[PDB]
Amino acid sequence: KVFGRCELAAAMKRHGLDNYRGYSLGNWVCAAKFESNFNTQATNRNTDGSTDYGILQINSRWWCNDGRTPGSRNLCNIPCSALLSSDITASVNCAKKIVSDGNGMNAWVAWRNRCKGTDVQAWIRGCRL
Ligand SMILES: [Cl-]
Ligand SMILES: [Cl-]
Ligand code: NA
Repeated sequence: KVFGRCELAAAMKRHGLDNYRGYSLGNWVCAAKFESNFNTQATNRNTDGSTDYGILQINSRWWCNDGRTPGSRNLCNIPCSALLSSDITASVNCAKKIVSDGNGMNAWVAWRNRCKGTDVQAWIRGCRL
């Protein structure tokens, strides 16, 4: 599923991401835009052989099982395929764990490089939230 901007903002808000660990909704929307372009089916193979899955490009090294990332963990206790669903519940539940891991949203390199310090509120401009 390719979400609309305000559509994804509303889903993230409903799932309690708005100001989760002090990160405003625009941070989460910006992160999803540059990780997946709002596409739930996005996948990216990393150099280390792990894969990034779903709207927030959650990685198989620590967070989900794809059965092909040797020495990996499954800390969100989900198949990585669950992160590709049109329903973002699993992606959000797992992102809440990731962002609690101690580095906040710096865990998303695309958030650090493209969202951090910017006018993230622009990402929810115009939305009926
Ligand atoms: Cl957009
Ligand atoms: Cl594990
Ligand atoms: Na894994």
